[PDB]
Amino acid sequence: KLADCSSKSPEECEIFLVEGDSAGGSTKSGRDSRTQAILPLRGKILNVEKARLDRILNNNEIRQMITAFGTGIGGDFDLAKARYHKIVIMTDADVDGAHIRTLLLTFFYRFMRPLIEAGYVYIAQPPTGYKGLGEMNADQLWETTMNPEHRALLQVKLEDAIEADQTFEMLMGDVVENRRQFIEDNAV
Amino acid sequence: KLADCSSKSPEECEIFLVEGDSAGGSTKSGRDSRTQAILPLRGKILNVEKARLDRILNNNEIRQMITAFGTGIGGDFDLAKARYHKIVIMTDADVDGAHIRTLLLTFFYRFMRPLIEAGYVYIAQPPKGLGEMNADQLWETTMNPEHRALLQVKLEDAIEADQTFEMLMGDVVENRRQFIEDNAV
Amino acid sequence: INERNITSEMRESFLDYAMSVIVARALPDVRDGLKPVHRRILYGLNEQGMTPDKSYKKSARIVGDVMGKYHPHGDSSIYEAMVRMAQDFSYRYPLVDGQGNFGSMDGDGAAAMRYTEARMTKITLELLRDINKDTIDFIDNYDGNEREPSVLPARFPNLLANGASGIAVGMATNIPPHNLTELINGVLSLSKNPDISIAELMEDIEGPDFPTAGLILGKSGIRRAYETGRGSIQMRSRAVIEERGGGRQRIVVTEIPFQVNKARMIEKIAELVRDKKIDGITDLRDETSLRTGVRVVIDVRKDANASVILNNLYKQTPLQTSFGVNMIALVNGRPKLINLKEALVHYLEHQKTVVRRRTQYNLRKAKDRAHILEGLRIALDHIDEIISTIRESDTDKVAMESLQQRFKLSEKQAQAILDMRLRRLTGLERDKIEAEYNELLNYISELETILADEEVLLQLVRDELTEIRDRFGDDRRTEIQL
Amino acid sequence: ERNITSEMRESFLDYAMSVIVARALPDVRDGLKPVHRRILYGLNEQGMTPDKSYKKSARIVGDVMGKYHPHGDSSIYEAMVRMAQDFSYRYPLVDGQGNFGSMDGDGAAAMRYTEARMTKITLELLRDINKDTIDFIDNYDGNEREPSVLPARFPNLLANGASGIAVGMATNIPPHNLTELINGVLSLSKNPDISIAELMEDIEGPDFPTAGLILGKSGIRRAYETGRGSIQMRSRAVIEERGRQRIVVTEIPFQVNKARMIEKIAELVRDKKIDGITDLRDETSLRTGVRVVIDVRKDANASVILNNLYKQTPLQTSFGVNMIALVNGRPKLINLKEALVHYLEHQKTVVRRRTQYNLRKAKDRAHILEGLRIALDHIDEIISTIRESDTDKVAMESLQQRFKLSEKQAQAILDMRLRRLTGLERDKIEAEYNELLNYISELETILADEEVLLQLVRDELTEIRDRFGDDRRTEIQLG
DNA sequence: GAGCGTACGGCCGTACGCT
DNA sequence: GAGCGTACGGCCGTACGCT
Ligand SMILES: NC[C@H](Oc1noc2ccc(-c3ccccc3Cl)cc12)c1ccccc1
Ligand SMILES: NC[C@H](Oc1noc2ccc(-c3ccccc3Cl)cc12)c1ccccc1
Repeated sequence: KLADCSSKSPEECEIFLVEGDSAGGSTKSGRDSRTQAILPLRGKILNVEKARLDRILNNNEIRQMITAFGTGIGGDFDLAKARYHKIVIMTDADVDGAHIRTLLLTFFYRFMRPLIEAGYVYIAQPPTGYKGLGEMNADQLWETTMNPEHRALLQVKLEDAIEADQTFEMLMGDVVENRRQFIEDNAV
Repeated sequence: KLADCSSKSPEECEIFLVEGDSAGGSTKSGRDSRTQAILPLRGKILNVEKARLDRILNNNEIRQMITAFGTGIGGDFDLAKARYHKIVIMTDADVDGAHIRTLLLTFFYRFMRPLIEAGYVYIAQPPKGLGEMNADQLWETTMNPEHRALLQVKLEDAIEADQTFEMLMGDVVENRRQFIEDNAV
Repeated sequence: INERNITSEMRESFLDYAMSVIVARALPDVRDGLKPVHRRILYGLNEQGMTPDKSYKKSARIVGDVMGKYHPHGDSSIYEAMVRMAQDFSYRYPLVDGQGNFGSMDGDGAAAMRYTEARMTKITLELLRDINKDTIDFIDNYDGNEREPSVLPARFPNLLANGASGIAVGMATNIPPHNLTELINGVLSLSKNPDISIAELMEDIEGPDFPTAGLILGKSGIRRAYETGRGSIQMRSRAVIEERGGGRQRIVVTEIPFQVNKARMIEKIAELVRDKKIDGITDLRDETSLRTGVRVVIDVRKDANASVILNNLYKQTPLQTSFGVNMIALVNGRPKLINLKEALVHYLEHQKTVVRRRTQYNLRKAKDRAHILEGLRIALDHIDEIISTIRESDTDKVAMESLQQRFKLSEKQAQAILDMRLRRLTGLERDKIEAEYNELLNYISELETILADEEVLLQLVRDELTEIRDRFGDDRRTEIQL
Repeated sequence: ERNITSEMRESFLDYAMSVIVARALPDVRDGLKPVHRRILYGLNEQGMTPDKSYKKSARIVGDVMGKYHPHGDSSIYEAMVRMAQDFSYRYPLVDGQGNFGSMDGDGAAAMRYTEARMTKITLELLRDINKDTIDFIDNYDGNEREPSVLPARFPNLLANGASGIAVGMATNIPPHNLTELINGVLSLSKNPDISIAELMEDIEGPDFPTAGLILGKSGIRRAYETGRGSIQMRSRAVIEERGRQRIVVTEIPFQVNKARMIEKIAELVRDKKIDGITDLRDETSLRTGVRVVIDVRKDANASVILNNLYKQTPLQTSFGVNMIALVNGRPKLINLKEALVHYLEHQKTVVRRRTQYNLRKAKDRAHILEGLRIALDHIDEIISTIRESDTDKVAMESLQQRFKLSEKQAQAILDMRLRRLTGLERDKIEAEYNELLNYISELETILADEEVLLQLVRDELTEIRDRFGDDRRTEIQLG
């Protein structure tokens, strides 16, 4: 499912994570295939905060991401074996985009924290009002979102590791009451 | 995908072959589940006249039909091990119905000829498709032994039958094209 | 800096999702009982006048129209939501009239949308009645190229009638269906006594009424659910023990619990027998048919006590199932856990609003029309002068000014007279205009009486609910054993 | 009781005939299969025109499946997608927004994701469809009217081409250059007895959207003569310095899958079945265009490796011309000239019928205006007649009897508004009436003289050629 | 051959909370 | 437990003729 770039120099390579083959195809047309790889996922990914480790390692989407990055996970994680120095989360401009974004960030923070620390995790910002990236044309998707000359990536910065541990456990954890409390407190 | 009947007496049991789960569901509701089984197929079935034997025996729809009838095929075919004494082809009243009907008849004639000889193969006559009808109406017109109108498939001339299957369903295009031009109205 | 704090990104991203799932996906509005996708389907049926009198339209046509104009999401999400509204075993009062394979109780799905056709049910007209009389607020659709209704008029109490189940974020909803007759008697009782107790309401509303019928064990769960919005209700299959000949008995099941899959439930029983985990069952057949209705037969061994086997089946299978009531709906756009009385109060308040606004609108339109008829009367009564005035006028603008000046007419009345057709100068037409004008004056007076006295308006709500109860009310199906 | 032979012959014929005349073969007139025609007509009925904004594909497919095409959503959507691909259709008929696939054979995104409308040239396919130019027929359930054929104001069968697997036969017609085609039709329209050879001075050969090369005029000639011929297509490839060389491919043959073609080359190298290739990259980008690079070992001969690649991969492919289309509802193998003749004859019919229709409508309107003129000229009497009338029915009879009016004219006068009795309104009516009489006379000139029609057709074809004509892409190499 | 392009078809993953 | 019901998604067969 990975459409890899020609360059084997990680320092100048970047991988784009997209919601499906819908966005996958539009992206593969738009991209600079010299330095820009594409891994299309298959919708909602496993919530690793709730799931047991057996299920996580057997998950096909989790496996493809580990293989693509080539860093391994947890203790065996090796930042120098990284195959891209920019992992770009490019989810649609909608609410289910925001959910797949929180689910991926939960995976990166629990299994590849040093990737976030190194500043290798970024968040693309497609212009709002198209349905998703499966609804954009490749010419326009390149110029706004993927072209290093005009694009606006957000670099994910981890400031407080204690506050981060509490936030992932509250939003993505199995305890419903803390999550519900957070929503009521922060509603509107 | 087989919804079998309760009775294990083949002499009074019948199986209905339908185009998909569309017709499958409507049929399963309409039927007398005491004596009427249903095998929903998955669209166009393999043309056994064109296909190699390896592919035919590995085909999942061909396998399910062999399993359902329990007679086996060719030389090992045993009419007495038949699990139904009425195999009813119930395809839609359209052109793609007619095609799936010719494809099934080609399978029965090449692999289970004695089933046709014994008069166990029938053709339902729904009054656009029956995948679009309700179960109440599908029962009363097509499946109810009190009011339904089945056609029993009768094999008269085996030589003429062998030539007709080879011409319509065979790999030789020119004989098929000739037949169409000749019989076009 | 294009730089973004991971904590900020998580909190704002997750909140955007969570809030959206709560107020615009999974939870129904307390007023019309509808989630967005349901509302958009019923409104889409109405905008393409797919009404009960007109013929069934292809589902793919309906799903395409709804997805294009109102609901920017998957065709499967829309079609499956429409299918459920059409299943007489899912919806106590079906809102969609389906033609073809819309599934069965055995959990075989509906045929694909290419295969099925659909329209409104007669009762869905009551959901939409007066949607065009400024009774509910419209809002822009997702792309701003269309107007969609924020809520339906809902002239019957649909949230409780049909019920609702929905997994949201931080919360879910599970509301059982009810008997429409019982509900409307409940609302009438409440509309006469604002201070009515849950206990008094339950003399009208005995408990849930599932489309699949069956039995509810006791009033404890029902009471707790209507008191607090949360309660467990024990549902049970309608089963009897009968002689089958040779002195041998059998258990016959004719009704199963709500949302229980018949095919799956039988497989659990066959699996208990296969695995020798229940003793005495010699055969298991599903004799269900459109003629007999639901009929699952369990043959019992000659030695064996059938009543003991039935009690074991209840303990060990979905033949007895709990319905976990969790009455969460949107009230002023926020999720609230509501008791039976809050749900009925919010509904009655919605009706008072709809009928008041309808009356205000009817009065507006009637007055505008009465004003025009006054102009037409003057024009017909002095038609010879009107013609000369218009003939000596060079342009429409001059004729408008001359008519207004000469006959003391408004701009609206002068426009109406210039738009009048020659066929309106016949003898019968002058009488027809004065007939319409006199009826209009009585109607305007009737409408003003309603807006003047809230008790008159509330009585109109009561009367229209009663008409719906008499036309659509039906017998209880689920027996509540005390 | 049913004879197995009778059942087979009648069942199979029903299927076969249906696949031939109503699925897989295009009409010779508009070049369209049923599914294509129903999509373009569906776009037109919901006024999804180039000027208006893109509508969701799921909305379009639903409407088409509901009203015209009672078959799978996938069959409809994929047929619409292809019409929108600039690498499939030489003159795209659908304007797509989103992922409508690539040359690598990645599919279009699902119909929930994409939006679509007409292309400016699809207006020419539909122009005058509402002026009784083509016969309408009942749809499958009899609840709707659909067009049997489109006006097709440009020759779409040859322009865009067509491939279709039927029963007993298939079709394979390559796309053409529109400019060359229209020059061909003009030549034919001046000389009914024109030779294929003379037509080929206008129509050099196929013109694929993907460009590339055709080897020789032998295959092309045989195909245009007889309706059957093999045409050898070849990738545009050069050898260039990289002191090592490389083969660069910038254009591939028509309907060849880029991703698959590269995999065949990699597979020949993996399986040591071709000698000398040291690397294989696809440097294609939307900015650079198509660019497949094949690195050659130092002091390996690159020309030999290129000739081997042509023999052993789809880098060279044959296009098997089999020009079968429906003529008077029957499949016919047709030569280039039959295809152009049937098209020109369709145009003569469409323009004649349009003119007959415009005349009909103008005369009906002139008749109404004659009634309004009489009514305005005796307005005082008209009013009294209507006022003394008790019902509309009596007024209609009185007006007809008193003023020698038709039922249509009396209806028009009863429907006339009072604002039409002002001074400027009488002049406005007589202005419209006089212009109408000139128009009726212009239309009758066209119906009277078949040659006057032809001269008009020339000018409107020339306008289309000037707006839509474009350069050849496929080079045809002699020898 | 193996794939072109309209047709007949079908089957699986994930989030979310509560029983 | 597992599956309820709106949401994000994906993957496989068959006929037909021609080269
Ligand atoms: N009343 C307690 C609680 O309310 C909420 N839970 O989550 C929420 C998220 C958002 C809002 C909201 C508040 C203000 C404005 C707009 C909005 Cl959208 C309210 C709640 C509850 C939940 C479930 C059941 C019973 C009660
Ligand atoms: N016209 C030459 C000849 O015709 C046919 N071949 O197969 C056919 C099947 C059907 C019909 C037909 C006849 C009457 C009405 C409607 C129909 Cl569809 C005609 C032909 C031909 C042979 C070979 C190739 C191309 C064309």
